[PDB]
Amino acid sequence: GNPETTTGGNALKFYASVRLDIRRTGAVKEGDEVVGSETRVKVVKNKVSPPFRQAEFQILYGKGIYRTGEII
DNA sequence: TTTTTTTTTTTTTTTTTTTTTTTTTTTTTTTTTTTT
Repeated sequence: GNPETTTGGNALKFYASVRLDIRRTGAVKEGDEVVGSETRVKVVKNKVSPPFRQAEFQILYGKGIYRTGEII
């Protein structure tokens, strides 16, 4: 299976109406220096719509999440 | 024959019903082969 396991007991995954799984895949670079990181959010549970609808996006330091980058 | 008159005091306990929680990695090992 998957060795990784969250902390804080397992009384929270029953009540949690929706659980995300955020991971950092790559880093965005302006030539040589890094400005942001490539995040990959995966919905591992959901009580309001089908689960496992993993969605990827890029977040820039200071400027926040890159809404425009993913809209295009 | 007539002719009623006045209450007094507490004694005793009886029985338990129910579980609720995980949490943490740890470690490298060993070369092979001259070619003209």
